[PDB]
Amino acid sequence: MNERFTLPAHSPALAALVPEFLDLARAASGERDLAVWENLTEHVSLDYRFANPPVHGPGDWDTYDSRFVDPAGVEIGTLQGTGRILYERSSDAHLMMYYREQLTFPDGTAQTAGWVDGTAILGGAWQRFPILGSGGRYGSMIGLRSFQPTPEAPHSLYRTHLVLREIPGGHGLTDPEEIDAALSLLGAFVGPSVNPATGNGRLEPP
Amino acid sequence: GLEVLFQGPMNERFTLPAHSPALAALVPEFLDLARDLAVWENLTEHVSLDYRFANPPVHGPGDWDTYDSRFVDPAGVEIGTLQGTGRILYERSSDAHLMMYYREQLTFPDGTAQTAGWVDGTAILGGAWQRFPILGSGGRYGSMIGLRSFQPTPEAPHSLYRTHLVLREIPGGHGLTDPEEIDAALSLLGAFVGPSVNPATGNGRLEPP
Ligand SMILES: [Br-]
Ligand SMILES: [Br-]
Ligand SMILES: [Br-]
Ligand SMILES: [Br-]
Repeated sequence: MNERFTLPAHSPALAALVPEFLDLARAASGERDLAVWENLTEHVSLDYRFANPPVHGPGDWDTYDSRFVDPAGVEIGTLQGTGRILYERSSDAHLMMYYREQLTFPDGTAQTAGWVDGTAILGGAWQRFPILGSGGRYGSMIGLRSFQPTPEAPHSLYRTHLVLREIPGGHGLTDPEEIDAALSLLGAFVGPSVNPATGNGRLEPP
Repeated sequence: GLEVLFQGPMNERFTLPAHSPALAALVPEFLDLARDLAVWENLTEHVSLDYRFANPPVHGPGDWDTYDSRFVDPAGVEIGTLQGTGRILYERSSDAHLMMYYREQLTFPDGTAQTAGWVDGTAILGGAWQRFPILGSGGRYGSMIGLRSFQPTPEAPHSLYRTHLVLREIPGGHGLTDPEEIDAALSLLGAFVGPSVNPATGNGRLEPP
């Protein structure tokens, strides 16, 4: 309806996520089911593949398994992830990587995706991915995964938070295209710029 | 505190940028556009494409372009112009489609606007509609958001597009000035209209396809 302004049927379901996500930022300081796992130690086992070694660059990819351990030493959950180094930004040649992760808790599942700036994370910045719950008590939830690689061991130990909270009637997304759209919508708030304007009005490979 | 929505270490577990509420404000507005309002339906978009390859003959990552467009209404009046640029960046893991990122600057007699967003190169081929969010940048359009929708014409898919432009004022405006906020806004609205940047492959391995 309206060739002029055709938005997909799922648009209201995506839009509903945005006030919930901002409300989570204010409620995540202290009704709904709220899962907060603060100050986790994330033990990562990383398997990196090089396209054209010994240089990190486009075509590199990795898989990883994470165990999430709370300060009391208890495993609260696991994660399986995969990332691909995709391109260098036209503006400053930063390596842009995309990740997809599957989280497993004792009583359910959730997933993330998002962009990482290669330069930023080597400097010790926080990385943040939006979470959509996919099963168990998490299925009706949205949230945020925040990790910082420890300066001691930046590829094996991370400091990590996981925050998820129920939204009324749930996010209602099951189709992988809607889920991906939801993860991009929320990722806009927390993710790096994919390709800033260069100034010369040209997106040249650097 | 200056960069974040709620300052202090108690908010390290859920840190959003300070501009998050302005970004959120755009979503209801964007959804409302369907139903000061500038509309241009059934424009003929005359496109002068300048297309480069990196490993001809094959279409792949490193291919890029610049294009100049003229927007001509049905009566034959030039109502504005556009300068665009695009890059083929990678092949999706799932189905190997060529993912491209574009950035465009729109010039009208009475102001300016900008777009950015993803294109599935392997879907423009099928003559599907392409949609980019618009943010006003100056003059009449400075306070507006909108949508650019174009389809290459069958008889001339390299040089003539059928094009719609909708821009509408938000009261007090969108209140984005800095490239970081502009890019995030284009990315937030782009989630509704752009292609999936890398669908889950099923085998849990974003391996190069
Ligand atoms: Br390490
Ligand atoms: Br540019
Ligand atoms: Br405190
Ligand atoms: Br995957």
